[PDB]
Amino acid sequence: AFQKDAKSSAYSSRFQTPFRRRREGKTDYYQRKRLVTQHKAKYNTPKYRLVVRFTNKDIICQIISSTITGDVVLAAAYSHELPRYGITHGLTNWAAAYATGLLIARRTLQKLGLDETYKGVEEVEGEYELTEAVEDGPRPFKVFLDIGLQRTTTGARVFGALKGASDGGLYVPHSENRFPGWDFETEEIDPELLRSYIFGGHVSQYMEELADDDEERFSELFKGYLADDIDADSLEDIYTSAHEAIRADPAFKPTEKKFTKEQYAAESKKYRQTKLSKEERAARVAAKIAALAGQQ
Amino acid sequence: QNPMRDLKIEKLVLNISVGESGDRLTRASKVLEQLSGQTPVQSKARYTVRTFGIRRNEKIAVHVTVRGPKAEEILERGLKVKEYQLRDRNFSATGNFGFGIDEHIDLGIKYDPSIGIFGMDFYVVMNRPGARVTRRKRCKGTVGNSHKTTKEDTVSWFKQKYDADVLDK
Amino acid sequence: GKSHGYRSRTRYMFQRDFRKHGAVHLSTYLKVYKVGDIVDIKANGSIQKGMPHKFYQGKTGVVYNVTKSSVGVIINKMVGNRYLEKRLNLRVEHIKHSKCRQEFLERVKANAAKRAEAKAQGVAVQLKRQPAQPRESRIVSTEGNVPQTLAPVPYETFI
Amino acid sequence: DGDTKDDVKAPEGELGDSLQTAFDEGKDLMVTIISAMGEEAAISFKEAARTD
Amino acid sequence: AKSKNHTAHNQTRKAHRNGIKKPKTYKYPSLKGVDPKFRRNHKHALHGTAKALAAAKK
RNA sequence: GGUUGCGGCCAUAUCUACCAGAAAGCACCGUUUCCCGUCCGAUCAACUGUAGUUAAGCUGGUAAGAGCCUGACCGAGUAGUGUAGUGGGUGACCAUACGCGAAACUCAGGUGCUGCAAUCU
RNA sequence: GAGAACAGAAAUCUCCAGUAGAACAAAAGGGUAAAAGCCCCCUUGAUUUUGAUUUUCAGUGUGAAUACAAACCAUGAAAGU
RNA sequence: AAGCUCGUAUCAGUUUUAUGAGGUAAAGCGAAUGAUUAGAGGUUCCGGGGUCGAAAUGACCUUGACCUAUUCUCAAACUUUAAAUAUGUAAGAAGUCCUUGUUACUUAAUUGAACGUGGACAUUUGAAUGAAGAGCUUUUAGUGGGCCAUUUUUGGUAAGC
RNA sequence: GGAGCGGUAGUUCAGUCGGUUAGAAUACCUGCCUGUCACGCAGGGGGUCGCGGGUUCGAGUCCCGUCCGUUCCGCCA
Repeated sequence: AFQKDAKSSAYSSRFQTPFRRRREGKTDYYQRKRLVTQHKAKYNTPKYRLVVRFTNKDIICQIISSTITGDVVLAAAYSHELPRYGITHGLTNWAAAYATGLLIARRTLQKLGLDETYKGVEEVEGEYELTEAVEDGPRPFKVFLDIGLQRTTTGARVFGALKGASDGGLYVPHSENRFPGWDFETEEIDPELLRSYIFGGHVSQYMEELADDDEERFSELFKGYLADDIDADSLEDIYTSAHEAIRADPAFKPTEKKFTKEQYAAESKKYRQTKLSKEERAARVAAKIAALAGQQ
Repeated sequence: QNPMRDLKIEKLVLNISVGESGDRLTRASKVLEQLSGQTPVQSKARYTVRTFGIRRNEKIAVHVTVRGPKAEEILERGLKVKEYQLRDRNFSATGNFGFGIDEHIDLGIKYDPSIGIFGMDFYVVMNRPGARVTRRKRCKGTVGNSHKTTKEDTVSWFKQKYDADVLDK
Repeated sequence: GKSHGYRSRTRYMFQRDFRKHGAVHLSTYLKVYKVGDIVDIKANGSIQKGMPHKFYQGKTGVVYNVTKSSVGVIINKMVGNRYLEKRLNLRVEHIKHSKCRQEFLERVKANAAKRAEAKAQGVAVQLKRQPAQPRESRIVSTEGNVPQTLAPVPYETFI
Repeated sequence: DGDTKDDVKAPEGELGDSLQTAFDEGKDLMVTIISAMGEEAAISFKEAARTD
Repeated sequence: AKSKNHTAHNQTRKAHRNGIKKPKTYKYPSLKGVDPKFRRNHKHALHGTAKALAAAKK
């Protein structure tokens, strides 16, 4: 709208631009530095970070360790791959996040070999307990929670993702207070509420609450569930047998794709336009002087 | 060429500048409270003046940010004191507007003589859905020129519902 | 009176340099320092903790000790008659690697290869860097490119 | 801030006598004193004109 | 008594008479002000690795 | 090749004013019982991918645009400067030999590249 | 910059622009933008034992500072600090 | 001055090749910071003094700040840019690689880590030139009022200041 | 040729160096008294705290410069 305030020649010339990953607004550098910087006496020994991000209708979770060329992934795990584990609808919720975390844990440590040892907890009773130390035998694999920008509050699915991670074998150090059902008024964890949360108990209770409150909103939501024959008291058991679907075979089988990269290139390049040349530009300028200036 | 590019009220800020601290301000705070349904906030004087009478950081005025269907209610009944007649100014060049009124009594409120009389400032602020862009934490952005709230467009939107009179020079 | 603080006469030394303000970029921190490696010391005003003294700006020396977020560097300061060997404790942000040393190491790497090649040839190398030898006897070519004769140019006002 | 400390002996001062005289007439008596080396006695009388 | 206050004159010419003798370093440098932890570890390492060569190689 | 998450370098990437975007992707967008947090479900929280878009965002293109960059026998061997002279000059300073060597200006050329993992007619 | 009763050069509010033209206890210079700035939350690391180091230097002191250890704490979800 | 330990060491008031740091001379200000000469065009409802009008978010002149594009000029305590001269460090045996031992440190991991036995690679052993030896300790004298010259330069009108 | 000091209603001065306030005396003004003026009685106003800039929630007092006036030194030859 405005060109009276005027981003002038002078102002532009002496403008410093941030970093691209900050100019998008996607990477907190102040945090990132503090996170990734290794204790220099360890040398090349890398620091691994459990990246967890939540888009609208996906969860991304990836262990990354850095290198000055660019930050290299150890392994990745997504929520939209949960279909072949047996969870389809309602897939970016707290329980789903937990599941994703679990998958990433069991995956990375599977591919690193140890898995057999350091199975962690496999009760999932919602108790605050970390990956222990096996006396006589290798240390457990360590990795730190990278949130990025997603704000920290008690109850967030960020923390579900951590819970899933830690329980599934990977050492992520953490305090309890930001898991759901932490009593703020006195240092008293309730594991049973947390327990309920882990298997989508909040969601199931919500479904129960739309029995006689309203049943058009109920139809608006949960449409897929109605289609697939899913209901309240089945829900807690859906995540339960699906956890063992991870703990037998978590091995990452990628999609069949169909077509190859060249085909995709062929598709894409049709729509996006190329640049130009100098000659073409000069011609256009000539046209513009004919039409506007010379006036036919 | 108008599917998502719709228009609506984002929020409405009801405000009362009270020339001193303490009693009057507290009474105003009660006033806004029961009108809106939300409990208000109390702003501080940014610097010393003396000619007004106020000084540095004195807790001077009060306001409340109202949103949703609930703001529309108050806009209606309040807009009826000016009687569906605004001005050619009042609408800013950013596609927002406002109208000041006096006597809070003539918009639902009962007098109740311990309270008193206080004039109000309505400043309504507009948007097109998509203005999550600026206010969000992650992946902040600037809103493009074609999707901005202009003055003229806002005036049109106002005319179209409410049967509202723009009027004046 | 006279003044000699820890940052005496350092207006333009620790200036942050034009349009490169702030946000300590992250290559810096992942550059891995081994004991007994040569390092240059460009101080960095955008970090205050673990700073060098003004004297050591631009000065170069060997790393001796490592720690959590810093490195012990030794330098030969000149004082009175002699060289005295110091022991600094610079934070990693003020340091970069010696490019020259890296270059040297690469040269050494090539040297071994050259020696190996020579061996499969049957000895005789000549591996040292000789300077610019006084360039050889050659023949030029006129053919088309004739001596384009010049002259001196006369004095002219144009002012 | 606090109303404690009647002390301060009342003034020896002849100027403190006009204060002694003008008290019954009243009107916000604002009277400075000085603590210099722990010695404190009334120095000047002053009164605001309003404050209501 | 306005005497000459300071100069650095004819100082370099003193300096170069004996002449900027360099530190004269040794292999096995002095581990003084090297990380305590590291020093401790190295100690034990040396104690061990001596034993290996001493007991075995005979 | 596009697109996402994570990046390295940090504007050849930023800004101004416009126009294009199929697939998926994000993206906006629906809702507040629970965890959660606000003067306010705007923000952040959670719940739905269901109710709707490509209008914005993001990407790409355009402009004898700003800016930025890159080079040029472009200015210009210009200033300026290390070395020497019982060199010139009343001096200020200047020329000479051995060397070293800029900035503005002018012209032309460019307007992100690229690594890790995933996914897309 | 554009707007909102009393409201005016200025009192409160709201949007737009805004590379820093502010604010950082105090001189001046640096440094700082999801910040070292402002608002909130919880706190004593302004703690204990003794070295090593840099500065001014005679390479003594004093002061000031830096990197560490060994404790015991702080806060944070954590990386850390 | 006394020597001592060795006997071509590792060094050199130096260049070369390489790579660092610097913020001065220059330059720059139609680039920030300030300092400043001139008009042009805009601007005001958001400054006054007039003429046209009972008044007007008035018809029009005079200035006054502002804004835009241009202009002449500048800076020890201004700067995008940026020399020359001086300056740091490397030019390998205390090296490089191959195998593998050490540990109370560190690693998810006999991964790293520093230190190693063993094996290779030497007469261009890894730029120039020079080395009336190289290194090393003792002790003690006098000294601690300076001055002139080239160029750089501060006060000062200037001075054999 | 330097050092220190002063700065306010129309006048003499406090206030002021302590920063979120300008007081006394006289003069001036009004009414009253009085044949009329003085004296008195009862009320009232009047000072951008010399000027300009800066620091400051706030400057009249805090810092710097002109500006106009008062002081101190001018010794040994």
